[PDB]
Amino acid sequence: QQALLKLIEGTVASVPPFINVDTTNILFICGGAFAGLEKVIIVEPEDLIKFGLIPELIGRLPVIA
Amino acid sequence: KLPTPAEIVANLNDHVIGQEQAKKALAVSVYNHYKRLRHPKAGANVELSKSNILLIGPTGSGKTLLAQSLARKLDVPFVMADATTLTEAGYVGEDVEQIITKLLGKCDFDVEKAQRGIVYIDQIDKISRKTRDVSGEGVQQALLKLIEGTVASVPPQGGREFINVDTTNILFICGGAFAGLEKVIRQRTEKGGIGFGASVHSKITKLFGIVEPEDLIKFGLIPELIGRLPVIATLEILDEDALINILTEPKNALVKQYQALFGMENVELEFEEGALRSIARQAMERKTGARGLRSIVERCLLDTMYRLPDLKGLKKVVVGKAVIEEGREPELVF
Amino acid sequence: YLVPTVIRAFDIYSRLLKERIVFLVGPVTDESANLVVAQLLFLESENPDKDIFFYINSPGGSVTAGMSIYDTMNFIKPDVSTLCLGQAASMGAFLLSAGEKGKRFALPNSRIMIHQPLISGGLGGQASDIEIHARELLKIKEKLNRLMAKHCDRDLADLERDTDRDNFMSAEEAKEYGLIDQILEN
Amino acid sequence: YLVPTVIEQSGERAFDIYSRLLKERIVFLVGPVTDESANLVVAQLLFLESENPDKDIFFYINSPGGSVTAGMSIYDTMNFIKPDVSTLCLGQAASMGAFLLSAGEKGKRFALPNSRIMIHQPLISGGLGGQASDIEIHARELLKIKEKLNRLMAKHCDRDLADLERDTDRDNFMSAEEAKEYGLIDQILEN
Ligand SMILES: Nc1ncnc2c1ncn2[C@@H]1O[C@H](COP(=O)(O)OP(=O)(O)OP(=O)(O)O)[C@@H](O)[C@H]1O
Ligand SMILES: [Mg+2]
Repeated sequence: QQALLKLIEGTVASVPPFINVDTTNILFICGGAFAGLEKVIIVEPEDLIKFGLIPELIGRLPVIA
Repeated sequence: KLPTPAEIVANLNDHVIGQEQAKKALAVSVYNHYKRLRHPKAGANVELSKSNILLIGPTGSGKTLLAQSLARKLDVPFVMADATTLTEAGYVGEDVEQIITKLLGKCDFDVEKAQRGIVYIDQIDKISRKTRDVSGEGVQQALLKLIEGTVASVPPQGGREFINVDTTNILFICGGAFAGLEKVIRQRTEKGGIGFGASVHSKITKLFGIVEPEDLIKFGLIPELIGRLPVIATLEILDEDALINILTEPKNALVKQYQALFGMENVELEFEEGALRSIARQAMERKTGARGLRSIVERCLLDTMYRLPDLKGLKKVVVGKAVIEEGREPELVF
Repeated sequence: YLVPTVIRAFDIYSRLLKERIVFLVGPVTDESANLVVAQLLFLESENPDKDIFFYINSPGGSVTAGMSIYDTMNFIKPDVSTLCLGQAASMGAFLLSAGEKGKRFALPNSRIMIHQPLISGGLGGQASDIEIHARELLKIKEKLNRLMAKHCDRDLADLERDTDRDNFMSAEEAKEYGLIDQILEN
Repeated sequence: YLVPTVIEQSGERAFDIYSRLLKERIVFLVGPVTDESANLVVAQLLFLESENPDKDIFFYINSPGGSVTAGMSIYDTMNFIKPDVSTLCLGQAASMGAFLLSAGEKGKRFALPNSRIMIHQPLISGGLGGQASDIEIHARELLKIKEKLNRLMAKHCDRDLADLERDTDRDNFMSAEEAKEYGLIDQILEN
């Protein structure tokens, strides 16, 4: 999760074919079968934090579908 | 000539709201950075060392925005580094000299300019101690000699003769959210005791504001790295009022960003003051910092944004207080 | 008994201690009294300013054991609020009345009983030994009535009458007497 | 007895089966009501209120009776805490067990079809020795308890105090249907 924080938002990745890739403008759709989240609970960050995600990653995924 | 620290903060003010002390600390260090670089380097003149900064603050407080906002007017090479990709020399991952390679690339490998640049190292709290700690303490140790003046040996501008870069005058700004740091400060400042003879002691912004090396050592940073970050600047946690200003005051305020999207159509987007406070309050409760403001605005606008490109004749859309507190539609003005 | 575990995993009593709730359940013994003292000492340090909630459901017990609790309650800085559950009899009623004035509670159907002490220890041996133990018991009797009278804002003469034989009181009668300050409902 | 261990899916957490059911807001009162068994019920009721003041608590009763003061600590805790306490009779609810069964939230008092519910006046709340003056005191206290229990029972059952005084004179055994007609329970579960 910590390594992903700076990938989801803008960084310049060193990518071998080195290629400098600006990820600022990449749209990320992240997801998963958070079954334990129905138990914790209309998902709110409070539930995701109790599930086990770090607030720094939750705040970078502002839209919950 | 050089801009005064007040001019640097004035420029930071267009992007960052609050954190007056963090803006001051950065402005003064950068100003001193400039002065050091135009200081005579020979003769009876005293050699000048540098003061590096550690930014301690909560999630969404503006640490990275300060660094990015500062960069807009620095006039020296500036790079955003990331500590989560660093490992020890003998392991998979990036070595600490990779930072210099990035700073050096920003100036087209003009070394004299790279040696005068400023480095922001994000995620410094992620290499704390708490076998061979390859991606933790091992990185802190590797950075000791990069932050203090060494000669980095980095690849050339082509494919893998290496370039010798003297890092003595490169200014380092490190920072991160030392999430577990408040408990340590409370343990040190509210020790007390148990039992009769002993005496028992009374029980984010306040705690960070009193941080000392003893806390950072117990947190997980090594004394040798703490002493190389002589200036500790702290960012407070944004409150309900700060989060309202962040919706409309900044040059890239959140509301302004959406008004622009609605402005690619022919529809004006307006928020009521009751909505702005309701948004700030709801966002504050999410414990993600200013970032929580985006979730609320995306939420309340989702259905009007869905319809907007298909609707014809709409001129203005108003987000009232009710639209934030209740599942209401925004008022549509045709 | 199996003590449930609640979520770190606590047993449910350690979980309630985390909320500054100390239970005195059943007879007051050296061991049960020392656990209360250990918990009271521990809580004072965790926070000297916050109230401690001392839940009492006890028929009585040893006077010296109850006095170790009593002196600990009075010594430690934080107020000790007392609540009567089920019953507070004998030293249980004493410790109930010993709570911080204004913070002594009882539940509506609780039973509070006050009485003079019984044997604090047997009276065997020689008449000289029996005299000594009779004198010590009378001193304890007077000490308990005096401290009760202080707790209740009553005259020592009133407690001497009222503790002569087992004096059972409803929560309302205990409130009128001065053993508790309030009766909880919701 | 060996209490089985069960695994909750969330990672995993291992519980004894009673702690697992407490997680579902199920509190058991099994066997005699004692200071210790009553205080565990109280501790669980207090804990569950903190976890969620709005959700119902399910209080499963399989008890022959026990101490009145111990049962009253449960009773007052049930009435005090915000969440409704639903009561279910398994096997039997006798004496204070029947009292606590009837003490559940009106409309949420249940019994299983073949359960047995028994109501009666209290026995000795404590011995009556010593001098005639001491015996008088304890006899008076027992009568006050007797009246208090009949009065609270009559309130629970929507009956006259005079009816409970007749019916609790000697052990009054009731089927789940008779307890429902009497007013001790609201419903009988089948499936
Ligand atoms: N003090 C502030 N003033 C204005 N905007 C802010 C402030 N703090 C946060 N923001 C907003 O939050 C968003 C992200 O902020 P930023 O990148 O500084 O967080 P961060 O420092 O990276 O947090 P973390 O340390 O968890 O990574 C930006 O849109 C920014 O405008
Ligand atoms: Mg950042």
